Amino acid sequence: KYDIKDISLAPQGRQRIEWAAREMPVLKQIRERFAQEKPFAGIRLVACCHVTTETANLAIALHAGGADSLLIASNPLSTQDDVAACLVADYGIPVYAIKGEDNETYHRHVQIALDHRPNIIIDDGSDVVATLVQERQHQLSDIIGTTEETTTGIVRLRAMFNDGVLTFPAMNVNDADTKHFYDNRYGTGQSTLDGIIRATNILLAGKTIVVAGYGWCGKGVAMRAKGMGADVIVTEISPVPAIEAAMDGFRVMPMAEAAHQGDIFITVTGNKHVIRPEHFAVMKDGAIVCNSGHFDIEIDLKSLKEQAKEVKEVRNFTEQYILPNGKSIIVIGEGRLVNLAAAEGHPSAVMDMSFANQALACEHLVKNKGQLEPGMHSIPVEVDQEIARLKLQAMGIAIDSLTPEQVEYINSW
Amino acid sequence: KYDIKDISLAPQGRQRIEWAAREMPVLKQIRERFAQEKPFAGIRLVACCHVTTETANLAIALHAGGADSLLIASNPLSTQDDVAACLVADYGIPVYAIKGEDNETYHRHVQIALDHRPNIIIDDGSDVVATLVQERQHQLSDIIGTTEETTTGIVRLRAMFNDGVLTFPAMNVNDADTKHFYDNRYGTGQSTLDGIIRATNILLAGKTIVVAGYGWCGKGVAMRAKGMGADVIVTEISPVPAIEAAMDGFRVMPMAEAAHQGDIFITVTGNKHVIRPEHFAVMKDGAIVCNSGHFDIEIDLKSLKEQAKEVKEVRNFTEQYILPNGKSIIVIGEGRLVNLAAAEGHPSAVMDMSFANQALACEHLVKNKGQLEPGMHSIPVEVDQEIARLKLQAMGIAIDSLTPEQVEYINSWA
Amino acid sequence: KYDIKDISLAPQGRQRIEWAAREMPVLKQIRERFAQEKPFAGIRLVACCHVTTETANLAIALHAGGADSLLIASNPLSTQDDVAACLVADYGIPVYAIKGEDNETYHRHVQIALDHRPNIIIDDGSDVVATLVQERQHQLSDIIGTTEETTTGIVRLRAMFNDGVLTFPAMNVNDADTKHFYDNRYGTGQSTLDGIIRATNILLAGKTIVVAGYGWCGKGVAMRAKGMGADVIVTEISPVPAIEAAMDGFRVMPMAEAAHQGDIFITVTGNKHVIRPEHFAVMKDGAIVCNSGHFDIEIDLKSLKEQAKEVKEVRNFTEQYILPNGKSIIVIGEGRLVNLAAAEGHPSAVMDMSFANQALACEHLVKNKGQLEPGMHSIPVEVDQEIARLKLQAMGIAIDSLTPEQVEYINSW
Amino acid sequence: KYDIKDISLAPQGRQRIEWAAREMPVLKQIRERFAQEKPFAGIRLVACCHVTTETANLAIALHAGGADSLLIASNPLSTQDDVAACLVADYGIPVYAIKGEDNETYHRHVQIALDHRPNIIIDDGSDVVATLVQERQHQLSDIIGTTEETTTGIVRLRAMFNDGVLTFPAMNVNDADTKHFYDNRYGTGQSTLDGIIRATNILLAGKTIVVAGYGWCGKGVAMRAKGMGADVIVTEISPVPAIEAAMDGFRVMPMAEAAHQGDIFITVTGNKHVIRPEHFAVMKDGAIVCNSGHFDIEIDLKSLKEQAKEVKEVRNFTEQYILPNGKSIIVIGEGRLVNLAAAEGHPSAVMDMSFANQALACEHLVKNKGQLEPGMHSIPVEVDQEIARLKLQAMGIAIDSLTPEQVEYINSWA
Ligand SMILES: NC(=O)c1ccc[n+]([C@@H]2O[C@H](COP(=O)([O-])OP(=O)(O)OC[C@H]3O[C@@H](n4cnc5c(N)ncnc54)[C@H](O)[C@@H]3O)[C@@H](O)[C@H]2O)c1
Ligand SMILES: NC(=O)c1ccc[n+]([C@@H]2O[C@H](COP(=O)([O-])OP(=O)(O)OC[C@H]3O[C@@H](n4cnc5c(N)ncnc54)[C@H](O)[C@@H]3O)[C@@H](O)[C@H]2O)c1
Ligand SMILES: NC(=O)c1ccc[n+]([C@@H]2O[C@H](COP(=O)([O-])OP(=O)(O)OC[C@H]3O[C@@H](n4cnc5c(N)ncnc54)[C@H](O)[C@@H]3O)[C@@H](O)[C@H]2O)c1
Ligand SMILES: NC(=O)c1ccc[n+]([C@@H]2O[C@H](COP(=O)([O-])OP(=O)(O)OC[C@H]3O[C@@H](n4cnc5c(N)ncnc54)[C@H](O)[C@@H]3O)[C@@H](O)[C@H]2O)c1
Ligand SMILES: Nc1ncnc2c1ncn2[C@@H]1O[C@H](CO)[C@@H](O)[C@H]1O
Ligand SMILES: Nc1ncnc2c1ncn2[C@@H]1O[C@H](CO)[C@@H](O)[C@H]1O
Ligand SMILES: [Cl-]
Ligand SMILES: [Cl-]
Ligand SMILES: [Cl-]
Ligand SMILES: [Cl-]
Repeated sequence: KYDIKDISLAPQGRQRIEWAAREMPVLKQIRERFAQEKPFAGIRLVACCHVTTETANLAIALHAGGADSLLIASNPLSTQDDVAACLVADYGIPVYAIKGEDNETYHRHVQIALDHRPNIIIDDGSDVVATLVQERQHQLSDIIGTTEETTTGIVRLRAMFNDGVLTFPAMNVNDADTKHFYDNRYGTGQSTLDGIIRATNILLAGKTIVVAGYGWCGKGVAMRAKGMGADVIVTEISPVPAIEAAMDGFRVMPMAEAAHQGDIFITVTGNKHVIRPEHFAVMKDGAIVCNSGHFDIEIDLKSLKEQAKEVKEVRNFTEQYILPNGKSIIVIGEGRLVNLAAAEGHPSAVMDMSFANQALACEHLVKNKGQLEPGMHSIPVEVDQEIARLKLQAMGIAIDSLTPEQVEYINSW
Repeated sequence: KYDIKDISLAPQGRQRIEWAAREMPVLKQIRERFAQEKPFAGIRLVACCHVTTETANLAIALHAGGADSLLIASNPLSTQDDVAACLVADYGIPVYAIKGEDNETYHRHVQIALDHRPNIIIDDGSDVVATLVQERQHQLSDIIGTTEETTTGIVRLRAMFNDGVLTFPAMNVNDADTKHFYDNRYGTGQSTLDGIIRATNILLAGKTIVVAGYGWCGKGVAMRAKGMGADVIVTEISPVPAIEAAMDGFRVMPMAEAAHQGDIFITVTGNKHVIRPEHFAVMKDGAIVCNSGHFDIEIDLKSLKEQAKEVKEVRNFTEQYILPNGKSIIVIGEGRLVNLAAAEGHPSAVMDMSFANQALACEHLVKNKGQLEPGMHSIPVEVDQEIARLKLQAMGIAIDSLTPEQVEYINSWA
Repeated sequence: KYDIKDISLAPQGRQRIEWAAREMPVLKQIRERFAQEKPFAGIRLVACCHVTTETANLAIALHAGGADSLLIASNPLSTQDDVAACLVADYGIPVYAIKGEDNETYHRHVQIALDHRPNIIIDDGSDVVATLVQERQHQLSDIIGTTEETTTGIVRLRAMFNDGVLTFPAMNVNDADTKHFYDNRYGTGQSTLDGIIRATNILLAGKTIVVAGYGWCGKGVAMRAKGMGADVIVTEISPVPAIEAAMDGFRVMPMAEAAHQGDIFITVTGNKHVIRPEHFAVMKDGAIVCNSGHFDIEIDLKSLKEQAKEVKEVRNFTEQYILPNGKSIIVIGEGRLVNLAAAEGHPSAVMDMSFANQALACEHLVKNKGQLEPGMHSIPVEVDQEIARLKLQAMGIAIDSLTPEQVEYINSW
Repeated sequence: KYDIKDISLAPQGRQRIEWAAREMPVLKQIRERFAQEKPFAGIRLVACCHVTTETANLAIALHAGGADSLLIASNPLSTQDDVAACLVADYGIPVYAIKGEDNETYHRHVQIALDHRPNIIIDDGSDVVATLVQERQHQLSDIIGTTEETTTGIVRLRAMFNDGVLTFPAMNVNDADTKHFYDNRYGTGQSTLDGIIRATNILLAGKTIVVAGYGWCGKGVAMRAKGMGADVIVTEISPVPAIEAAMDGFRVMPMAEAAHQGDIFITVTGNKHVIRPEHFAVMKDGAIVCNSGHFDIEIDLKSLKEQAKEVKEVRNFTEQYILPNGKSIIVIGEGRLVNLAAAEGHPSAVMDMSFANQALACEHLVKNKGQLEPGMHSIPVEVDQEIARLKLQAMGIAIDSLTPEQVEYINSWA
């Protein structure tokens, strides 16, 4: 039926869900259009997403479109139990997600999710799609297509394609302009610092903050860190973004040099073990480390636990590791996505554009069922452009249009 | 002997208090010296402050110095019930403060605090000091001196002085360099937006944020709103801060003109009725108003309650007022100091210096008992500068010092 | 032989050219490599570029590579006569460019340039390449390939391809990451405000500055304008960049609304008549207008001249137009690229990366002569990436490299 | 009767002077009132200022008020020869100032200015006032009062006062709100980088820029360096501005530590030998040093000239010193105020307020002749605030005013 924490939390989820609806006008139009055209009639669907108020508004949209939906958590700490309760209670959408569930339960929910025999799979981090490929080859005849929300999921699908196992259409939702130009940049920018502050109420001004990676997320995090008064260090593996950060006024250096200097560390690389044992040993006493990439494995907390003589919870979402010399390493959110673990995730304004993309990419998969080459597909430019047009309109912002003479001038050489 | 929500919240309170101390090293050195020298022996003290982790650390330092302290809330919505529980349970420090208490309860706590017969009064907004002078003229022999934490309190103290009723010393803690340069600016800047985001999780980037007042607080709020991607409008009544705001890149305009453009309004003026019905009437459907000045009277909420046909709670610390024509005004924290009502207030890093000023100001009053002129006193320059030196050192920052030749150059004029 | 203003200015050009060489280390290596491999042996070449100290350093690089080079001006006001003098005098490179030459002389230099019968044509704005196609079809057998420096030139080549007349390889230098991520953004950002300040010494802080277009140049100009204390308005025709500007803290609105509010206007669209007659009539008395797109036609100065009763020079590079009601419109640089007309153009740091691209794209054309499809070609990723690596090294900035385990993790799904 | 480079440059000078006036409307209203009331009738006046378009506009306004003025250069490298030509040719105003004059010529102009027997002295750095007090004690009966434009002059005036030799009124123009809040911060911020860029056309983005001193000037320079994409390091000697710089997001450290990291160094401290040989020795090959404090002595260039084996001019206003080990130090403007040596100085928009203070301060001295105590005087609050009001209005910016009810709230304390 469902697997949640407490069903009596539904009136709180419903409240917070509709509050978030106010800045999801684009997804409001698509759900309004879906309820009249029912694109997902007779379609079974799985979403593996962060159980937030925004994700609820997407599920409501696919529900209105006729989909038979089952939501599971993309992360044990991102789940909001009040919205998981409202979804089961007010819409009948089975949800298998409990805040702080153990890893046995996460995979038990994945097994429950695939037994839905989904036609569409919305994924975020590519966990269900990888499990489907590895354990349920017999279920591939059910797949019309899948979607992927986050950069880390797109990298794994690239390895699925190059391994020869991406034998179905996968909509690359994360790489749409209206997705990661905003979500990854502006959303992660604000909400990462939100999580750090809700966890610690630490003053960012006057601290050295080390941002690992200067991609979409890294640019946003460094920008908001600087905006909040911090001295920002950036690390990288690629020369083009490293030059960007330097010309943006940020200090670029190897992580081994930055480990001696940082007060707060924020990983947003998508890569494994970006903060390492040899980095913990030179960190300032009381240095704070956290992660805003999709998986917690950007920080080597395994090694940290073995290097430490004592660990202790000292505030919400905050652990103090004490080393044998008495120095302390602070870890927020157990290394999980700090914006989702220690706060509420992205404001709905950006998830409007993310889940507008998610909604239409699902519509795209069904509308072209049987006509898609296997492998990755981009969001059509017109869809991506129309989302931006609707969002701009909804922000109350008007811009210019070219005149017939301006159009003719572009075409002369 | 106290009046708190629930004393079983003490262990959470203790955990949060210990965390806050990690960025209060100046106050830790002061507390450690007070424990040895006992400057407050035989002194009864009343503190009217926001009952936060940072105030607890101040209370502890006063308690180490031998103070017989009693603590009450400076605002009904800023109280942290776990902090109040911990100070009572772990330290035996009487606390009369309940988060969300009505005004009758607040006024009763002031009377109870005055019944402590304080010798020193630490105030935040000057409620207790005003009530003492207004009602307890027979008690004024107790008073060694008082202190005042915030700008609005300093304004009330000036009006008391000009009335000829400030017949005892009052330490202007707010105006110390190491107080309002950092607390009022960098503290309010971060924690105001913190409160707004904890209340609504709204995206600040792309919103138009109207900041009423461009003093120490207004500069911090606009600074941080701009850092978070917002389009900032500043309103003012004085031309010097108005020009500063323009050359800092912000749009300056009268509030009647900002009223139809703002998505979020934040008042930090210290004045009354900064946002009025004629402003509510033209605001965008769904506009957010909140206040980070000391009192909620910066926004005319009483008129808004009368105009609206409905008010609903729509999120924690968030109310939706629906006007007769159907448009919505959104209020955070019932207009009370939003950083303290919807979040936790300033980070301890800045309260370290503000409350270092409070501790050294109380020591200043006792050591100079019977030697200070009545009226408002600035924090001694030596005290203010030494707080700055200790904080910089604790921040791990090193700077230069003048050579004898450079000192020789300054005193020259030929 | 050449067509310059004054040959006795050579010692001043040589001085300023080598000063600019200090922050052109990447182009230093390529010229050093070219002098040993002589990629342009027996090759005739034309450059139509801004006659600046940086352009001189590029010409020196192609000279060292064996090229028989002839430089002409891309704009009458961008020419620095001291560097035009040093090129003819110290290297023997014929130059036909005179600061403030009339439009008869510009085209007379273009006719002189094509009579060189070039094998390679480096262009900036696509003027010589368009004239070659239109008037010298008989010379197309000489073309191994061409290059294009600026966004406006790429748009014209797109119209040349779509018209069916781009019958040769054209290297798209402008769109390399190391080109327009820096040049167009950071270079135009600083040097546009440099031109405005050298022209007027006006305080930017406290002024409303209107930036037309939020592309690479627009993002840089708005960023530096804000950094200098200005209230920034942005105009656009496309929803995605318009949302970017809003979420960057800038006010986005139609130009017709911004015309009432701006103190300084800066066009960087690449399009025609972005500031119009109906905009001049509502501008504040004393409003300043200038252009940093490639052609002056972004502002309709033709109409401004007819609407005005009087025009008057009031400072260097600065004209005052007085309207019949007495209000004034200030025009800087006659509407030409204000960074080049009123100052010196981009600092050499960015032109290092631009002309490194220019150098190698020319080497690319000859190394693959006869093996290139007709039409536009991008800078090879490896070239673009190697430039960034060399520049980062030369800035003294070190970054990280993935470990073998980090590489293996990326490849698992 | 004057001493200028070339009087044929007057028409260029006149064009630049008229342009500068377009953003000097407060001074234009003052000039227009002076033309009517002639406050300076029968007054001889000496001005020691940077001979710029903005100073010319001030000189014109003084000339309209009837002043018999004589102008000399405050610095050998800040003089604009076309301005000096115009003031002499068009206005008959004696100017003794040549751009790049040696020190003998400078000192001779001071003697010539003192021979004018001034009644009012407008000074910029206090050279003339110091020389008057040191050498012309028999002349002090002439003096109605003097003014001082800049922070270094105020420091010298304080040292004169503490010596007991400041026996006449001296108006502190620098410290007026409408002066150092905008001129020293927003003016120096823009024009310092302007000077650097006009000298070198170097890309500021990605460079490490070391700003010595975080006062009014230092805040502006760091602010604008950061706005232009630079990585900013701040050095200091006092903890209060040091903490501010950190909470503004800058790296604070001793100069010995910044010396090996900076690409560009800018001194705005008012102190002597802020950059020393032990700093030159560890600087990056090719590092830029320059100064925007009043005197060039902030950088120990005399030691650098001794250490270096060669010095070459490599660009306008740009010298390359080559040390014995072959590494280069680059100096802009010979260490003189780089905004004024390599560019044009502050935009007129801010000098409008600074020089409005100069004009109203000279009027203040004359109207109060024989009524002021000797020593340093602040600009009257009424004058300072009225300059701010007029500038805001001229900037087209409108703000709010207090209702009677809000005034009633401020005076209340109950
Ligand atoms: N927490 C959130 O709300 C949220 C939202 C969106 C994306 N994400 C996650 O954030 C991560 C980054 O996504 P993105 O959009 O920024 O990706 P991206 O591809 O645009 O950028 C990642 C950057 O990190 C750099 N990098 C990689 N390995 C590195 C290393 N070892 N050290 C330093 N730099 C390194 C890359 O060169 C690149 O510039 C992904 O895991 C993504 O799923 C999180
Ligand atoms: N919430 C917090 O944690 C916190 C912290 C410190 C102070 N405060 C409070 O914030 C308020 C402001 O303090 P401050 O230090 O900024 O004071 P301030 O004296 O430095 O500046 C206040 C500014 O408001 C302006 N102003 C006054 N009335 C105005 C009006 N009607 N419209 C627009 N502008 C107006 C003044 O001209 C001045 O520039 C006070 O009530 C103070 O007690 C709150
Ligand atoms: N002056 C310089 O030193 C310099 C350097 C590089 C490029 N440029 C020139 O600057 C111009 C812009 O180049 P870019 O790299 O920014 O190009 P771009 O393609 O990256 O961006 C141009 C932007 O302008 C917008 N735009 C187009 N027409 C518009 C209109 N009528 N109103 C408002 N916005 C409009 C487009 O939507 C786009 O976002 C080109 O002409 C280019 O050649 C100048
Ligand atoms: N170039 C211009 O146009 C212009 C304009 C105004 C003032 N000035 C000059 O700029 C200088 C600074 O003026 P201001 O208004 O900023 O003064 P200020 O009093 O506001 O600040 C000077 C700062 O320098 C710091 N400082 C002093 N010695 C130092 C040292 N050895 N190392 C580091 N920091 C040190 C002080 O602690 C202080 O914070 C003065 O010489 C003034 O006359 C120049
Ligand atoms: N965390 C906090 N703890 C105690 N007082 C606070 C806190 N944050 C702000 N304040 C104080 O509250 C006053 C406003 O009433 C300000 O002057 C400020 O110093
Ligand atoms: N454009 C200018 N004209 C005249 N004086 C100037 C100019 N720019 C800066 N100054 C002044 O020079 C002083 C420094 O000697 C500063 O106090 C400042 O007011
Ligand atoms: Cl749609
Ligand atoms: Cl102490
Ligand atoms: Cl190479
Ligand atoms: Cl006046």
